Amino acid sequence: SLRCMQCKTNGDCRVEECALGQDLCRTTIVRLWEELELVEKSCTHSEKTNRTLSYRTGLKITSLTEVVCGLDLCNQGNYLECISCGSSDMSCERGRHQSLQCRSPEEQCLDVVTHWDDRHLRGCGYLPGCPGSNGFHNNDTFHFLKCCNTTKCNEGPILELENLPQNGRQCYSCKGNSTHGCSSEETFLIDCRGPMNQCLVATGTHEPKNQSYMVRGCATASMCQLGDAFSMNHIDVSCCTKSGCNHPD
Amino acid sequence: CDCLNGGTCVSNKYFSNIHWCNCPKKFGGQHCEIDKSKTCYEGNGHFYRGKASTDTMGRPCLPWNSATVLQQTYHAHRSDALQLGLGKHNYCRNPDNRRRPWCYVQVGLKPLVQECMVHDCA
Amino acid sequence: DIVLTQSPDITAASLGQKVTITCSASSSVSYMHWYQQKSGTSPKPWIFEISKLASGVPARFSGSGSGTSYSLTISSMEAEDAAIYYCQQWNYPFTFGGGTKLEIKRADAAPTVSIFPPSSEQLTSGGASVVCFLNNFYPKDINVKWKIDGSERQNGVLNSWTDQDSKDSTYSMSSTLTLTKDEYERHNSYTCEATHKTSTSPIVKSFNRNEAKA
Amino acid sequence: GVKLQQSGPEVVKPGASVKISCKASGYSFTNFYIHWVKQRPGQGLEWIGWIFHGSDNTEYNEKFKDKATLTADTSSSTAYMQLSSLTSEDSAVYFCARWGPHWYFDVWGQGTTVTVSSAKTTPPSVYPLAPNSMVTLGCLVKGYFPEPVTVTWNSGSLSSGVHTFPAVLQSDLYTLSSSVTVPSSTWPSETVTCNVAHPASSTKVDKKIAAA
Ligand SMILES: *[C@@]1(O)O[C@H](CO)[C@@H](O[C@]2(O)O[C@H](CO)[C@@H](O)[C@H](O)[C@H]2NC(C)=O)[C@H](O)[C@H]1NC(C)=O
Ligand SMILES: *[C@]1(O)O[C@H](CO[C@]2(O)O[C@@H](C)[C@@H](O)[C@@H](O)[C@@H]2O)[C@@H](O)[C@H](O)[C@H]1NC(C)=O
Ligand SMILES: CC(=O)N[C@@H]1[C@@H](O)[C@H](O)[C@@H](CO)O[C@@H]1O
Repeated sequence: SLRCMQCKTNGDCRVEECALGQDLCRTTIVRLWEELELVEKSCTHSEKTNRTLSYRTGLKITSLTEVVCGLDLCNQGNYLECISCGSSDMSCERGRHQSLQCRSPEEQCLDVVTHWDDRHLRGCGYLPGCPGSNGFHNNDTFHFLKCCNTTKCNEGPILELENLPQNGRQCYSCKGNSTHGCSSEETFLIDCRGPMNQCLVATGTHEPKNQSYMVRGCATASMCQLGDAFSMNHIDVSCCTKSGCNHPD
Repeated sequence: CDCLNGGTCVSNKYFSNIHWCNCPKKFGGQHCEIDKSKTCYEGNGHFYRGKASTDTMGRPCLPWNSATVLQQTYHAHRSDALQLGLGKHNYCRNPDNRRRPWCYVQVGLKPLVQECMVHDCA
Repeated sequence: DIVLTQSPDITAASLGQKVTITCSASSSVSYMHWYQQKSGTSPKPWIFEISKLASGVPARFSGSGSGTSYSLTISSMEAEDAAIYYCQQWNYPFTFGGGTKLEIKRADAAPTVSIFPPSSEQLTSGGASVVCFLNNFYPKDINVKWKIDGSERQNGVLNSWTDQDSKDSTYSMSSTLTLTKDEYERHNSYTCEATHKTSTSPIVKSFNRNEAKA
Repeated sequence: GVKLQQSGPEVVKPGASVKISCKASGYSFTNFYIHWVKQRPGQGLEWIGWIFHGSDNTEYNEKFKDKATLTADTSSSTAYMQLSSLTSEDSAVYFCARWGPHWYFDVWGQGTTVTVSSAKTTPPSVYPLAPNSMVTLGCLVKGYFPEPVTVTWNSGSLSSGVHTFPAVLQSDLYTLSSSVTVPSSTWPSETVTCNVAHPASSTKVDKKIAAA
C-alpha cells in the first residue's frame, strides 16, 4: 500500500498508487549546464538505490541523480578528481577526455560502457555495483562498469569488447523467455572475453509489466551476486565456470 | 524520440531512463523546443518559438504553467503542450491560429489574451 | 587452430645488421606479442600488443603487423640480442610460434681438434671411452666421423654442443666413442675426423693404442 | 614485489604422477589468470592451460586435457599443476605465468624442471683426459644422476679456455665432459686439476691430469 508522487518533466504532478512489487518512490533529476534542470518522479522497484553520475561532454556538464525512499509520498519533497567524456559528442571515442572534480566525498570515478543510451560515459558518481567493476556480454550486448576511488583512476583508452581477448571459456547466449528467446534451438555458444568467464543466466522481469525475462552470456564474477545492466527489475542470477554449463539444462 | 528541431535523443539505463536531447547552439529546453535566436515571428506566428515576455504595451506575460494559466484554455500541462510550444516559460505563442502571436497577461483580477510585442520578420 | 609460423628458423646476423623476424598466422589475430628467451630460462616479455616495448627493452627493437602477419625488427643487431624469440597470439589458444634462434654471425673459424684415449682409471673399471673435442669453430655446421683401424664407427658415439661462445662467438663440440674395454684392446688406430666448410679436406686427429709413452 | 614462486626440480619415475606449485605474491591472486607452459629440452613453448580464482574455473589445451590438472589453494595464493602417467615426453621445464593487465604473459615463474626417470642418485666417475704451445685436457664425468654437476679447473683459477659441454644421456645416466686449454709450459710441469661436484650425492672429486 505505497503511494508516490508521479511527476512528468513539465511539472504535471499527481499521486500514484504503487503496483505490487514497487515498494519505493523515486525522484530522478537531470541538470544540464553550459543551467537546465529536469525532475521526474513515480513509484519504483524494490531494488532501486540512490545513485549519481556526472560527466562533461565538451562545454556542457550533465548531472544525473536518483534518490529513493519507501514512505508514503516521500517523493514530494525537493574532492576526488576524475576523467570525464561522453559518446553524445564523440568525446570519449575521440580521446578528448577532460578532468572533472567530484563534489561529494561519496562519488567515485566511473567508466561505463553500454554497447547496444550513450555507448561510453566517464565521470563522477556512484552506481549500483560500484565498489569495483563488472562486465557482461552476449549475442548482442556488452556492458562494463568500472568504479574506483583514486585520482583519475578511470583514465585511459576507452574499453571496447574487441580489445578484450577470447579466454577459451564458452557460454550460451540468448534473451527473452525460456520458451521464446532462450530455447535449446535459439541459444548458442559464444566466446567469452577477458575477465568474463562466468557462464551466466539472469531471470527476472523486463518490458512494461512483470513479463518474465531471461538473459544468458559471459560475465565477470562480480555479476553473480544488478539488473540495470540487463534492463530488468528483480534479477535472479546463476553462474558456473564450465564451458556450456550455461545451457537451458 | 520526441525532440524538436535539430535534436538528438539520449537517456540513461541507470536513471529510470529519463530522456532529454542534444540541441544545436541556438536551441534550448529538454526537447530543443526553445528557439533562443528568433527575434521576430513568422507571418502567423503559430510556429514561432523564442522569448517575448512582453505585451503590446510593455506588460509581462504569465508563465504557461502558472496556477492561473493552468486554468485557461492553453497551458503548459496540456497533452499537446510540446507541439504548441507551451511549457514552463512565458514566451509569446500562438496555439490558436490568430494572425498574431500572443500570451496571457494578468490585468487586475483576471488574465486576458494580449497581442505580443514581437515584430513581424517583414 | 590458428597456426603460427615463425621465420626465419635460425639466422646469424652480423653486429650492426638489420634483423627482421616474422610470424605468419593461419588466421587473423588482433594482437601479437613477442618474448625473448636465453639459455632455456624464463621467457621475458619483449614486445606486447604488437608494438609496445616491455620495460628495459632497447630502442633498437620494434614490432609491427596486423591480421595475419607480424614482425619483430632489430634495426642494429647487438651481441646481447642473441637469443630465441617467440611470437604468441594474445588470445585463447595462446599458441607460441616455433621460435627464431638469433645468433651472431662472425668470420669462419676452423675447429681445433683434440683426441683422447680411455684413461687408466676407466680401463681398470672395465670400460673404454675415446673423447674428441672440436673447439671454437664457426659456422655451427660440422660433421664428426670416427674410425677404428680405418673403418668408420657410428654406433656408441654420443655428441654434445656448446652454445655460441660469449667472448668469440664460436661453437664447440665434444664427441665420445664408447666401446667395451676388450674391443678397445683389440684395435690400435683411433681416429676423429671433422668436416667443416673451412676446409675441403677433413681435419684428422688420431692416436694408436700401441704407440704412447714408455 | 609481484612474482610467481615455483617449487623445486623433480625426478619422477615413469608412470607416476607429479604436482608442482606456483606461489603468487605481490598482487591479488584471485583477479588474474595463471597460465602453465611446457618446454621440452631444446624445443618450443606449449600452452597447457589456465586457472582463474579457483580449481573450479580452468581451461585446458586439448592436448593436455588428459595429462594435466590445474588447481589452486586460494588461502595461500598458490596454483598447482598435476601431471600423471609420466613418460619421457613429459620431461621438461614447466613455467607458470600471469596473464597481466595488457593481456600478455607479463610475470613468469622461474620454471620447474621435471625429469621422468627410473635412475637413482649415482655419483659420477671422473676420468682425466690427457693427450705444443697450447695443450688441451678434459675431464670426463660419466654415469651420474641426477643433473647437474659442477666442473671447475684448478679450483676456478683456470677460467679462460674452458669448455664444459651439456650432459648427454648414456645408459639412463648422464655423461659430460669439459676441456681446458693451457700453455704447454704450464702442463705437465705444473698441475691442472678438474674439480667435479655432484650435490645430489654430496660428492666432490679432484682429478689431477697426469701426462699420459
Ligand atoms: C578506495 O577508494 O577503494 C578501495 C578499493 O576500491 C577500498 O579498499 C578495500 O576496501 O580496502 C580494504 C582495506 O582498506 C580491503 O580490506 C578491501 O579488500 C578493499 N576492497 C577491494 C577493492 O578489494 C578503499 O577502502 C577505498 N577508500 C577510499 C579512499 O575511498
Ligand atoms: C537517500 O535516498 O537519501 C535520502 C534523503 O536524501 C538525501 O535524502 O538527499 C540528499 C539530497 C541530501 O539532502 C542528503 O543529506 C539526504 O539524506 C535518505 O533519507 C535515504 O536514506 C538515502 N538512501 C539510503 C541511504 O538508503
Ligand atoms: C513464455 C511467455 O511468457 N509467453 C509469452 C508469449 O505468450 C508471447 O507471445 C511472447 C512474445 O514476446 O512472449 C512470451 O514468450
